[PDB]
Amino acid sequence: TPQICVVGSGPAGFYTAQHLLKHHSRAHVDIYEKQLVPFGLVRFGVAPDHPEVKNVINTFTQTARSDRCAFYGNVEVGRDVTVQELQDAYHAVVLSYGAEDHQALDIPGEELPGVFSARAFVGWYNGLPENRELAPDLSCDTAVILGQGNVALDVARILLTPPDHLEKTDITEAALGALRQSRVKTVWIVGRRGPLQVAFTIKELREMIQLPGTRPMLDPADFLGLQDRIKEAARPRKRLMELLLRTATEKPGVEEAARRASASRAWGLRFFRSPQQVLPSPDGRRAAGIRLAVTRLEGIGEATRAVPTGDVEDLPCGLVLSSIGYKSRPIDPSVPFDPKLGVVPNMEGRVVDVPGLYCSGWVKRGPTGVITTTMTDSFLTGQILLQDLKAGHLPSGPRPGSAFIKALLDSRGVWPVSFSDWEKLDAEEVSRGQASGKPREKLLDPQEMLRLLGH
Ligand SMILES: Cc1cc2nc3c(=O)[nH]c(=O)nc-3n(C[C@H](O)[C@H](O)[C@H](O)COP(=O)(O)OP(=O)(O)OC[C@H]3O[C@@H](n4cnc5c(N)ncnc54)[C@H](O)[C@@H]3O)c2cc1C
Repeated sequence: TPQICVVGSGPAGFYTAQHLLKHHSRAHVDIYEKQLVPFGLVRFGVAPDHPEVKNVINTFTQTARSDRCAFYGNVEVGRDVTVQELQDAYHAVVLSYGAEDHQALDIPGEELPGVFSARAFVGWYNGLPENRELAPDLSCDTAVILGQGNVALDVARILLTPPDHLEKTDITEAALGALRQSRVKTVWIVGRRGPLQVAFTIKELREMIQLPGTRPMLDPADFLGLQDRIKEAARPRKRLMELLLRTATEKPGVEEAARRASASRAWGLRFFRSPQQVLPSPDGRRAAGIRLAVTRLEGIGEATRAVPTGDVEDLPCGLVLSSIGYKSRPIDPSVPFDPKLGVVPNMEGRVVDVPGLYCSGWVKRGPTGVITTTMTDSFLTGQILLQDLKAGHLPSGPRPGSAFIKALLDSRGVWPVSFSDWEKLDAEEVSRGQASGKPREKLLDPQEMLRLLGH
């Protein structure tokens, strides 16, 4: 009876667990999680208006209810239980704890109220306990997001969607309340490179273009000669560039021109601009603008770099959201860590110089992957682990698994949240969504959750 442990209950932990249970008929898998609830960024990252994306929770829930899987929420690995303790208790340990640190802008003015990481703003509207009191001031009329990826689009979309259109989503009642009173009518998504370097994907881009009550603001000048540089582009990429190109350059028909004219909100793309400094309001109490350095591109293809021209532009705004990069956090002394890449050094999932220690997901490969990428990558780790297990490369015979860890946790006063405990909270959240017509009404207060989890 192989004993395997997984650290983190996001997509990487769950898909690694699913692979192990599917391919090994006897292995037992325990999933440890620091939050009181499972699912990671599927719950706290994926937007409320993208419920379809969250459906992977149904297969995760089937794995968690299986006889050979157990969940241990409210257990912070590296604090409540050490990695060495897990290594001593299990035949293999898989680190799947994501990339929790958001990269700071590292620019003057970043401290001004009104400046936030995009992921923290997302955590706020998604009920992540640590961002519950983010209290973003939406009394300004314009928001600026730095970085042209899908997270940027999610924030822009949430800020500009007519609030009534979010009523039947699982967005928090607290954030929806704040959104109804928001004065934000304009959102700029700024990148230091050009149109060909955007990181957004087409579903999300089209959602933005077609968002009811809004109009797109694209400068045709930024797209000069694009059709020409995309003729040898990969299909998906070319399709995305053609959609941008049409939006920027095609004169709309009568009906669309009218719809755009009557739109009270707008969003746009700004290119070749790098964040230099956040400007304060006259009394220094809040952000009043962003000073950007004009850039120009050098290099060819993927090696293109933005270099400063010397010119600067001041763009007025009351909200500045940074949406560019994340790094893993060091978790424990027994685990090697690469501070530059912000990952646990590894070779195809095997942690460098640590027999029996593996990694999957963002902590394995960096934060570039989407859920599907995370899923296949976790299957790669799962294969290497199972082959190592089958080969007799991990400890022989007995390993106590949770029997040993629970004896430690019992003595430390740590009471883990089981999957059945989570089902209790899940049922409560879903029932609370019944009156308001939502999928659920997330509990935000950790203490109230502990009561509702049976603790
Ligand atoms: C804002 C945002 C929006 C996104 N939207 C989409 C989308 O629409 N579609 C899509 O496909 N992908 C989306 N993604 C990408 C998707 O979130 C990632 O691909 C995927 O969640 C990475 O999985 P993971 O398991 O590595 O990490 P995570 O999902 O972060 O999960 C890591 C888990 O480990 C837990 N953990 C951390 N530290 C510890 C510890 N010390 N002990 C125990 N447990 C710990 C965390 O609490 C968490 O539950 C989004 C990401 C972000 C940030």
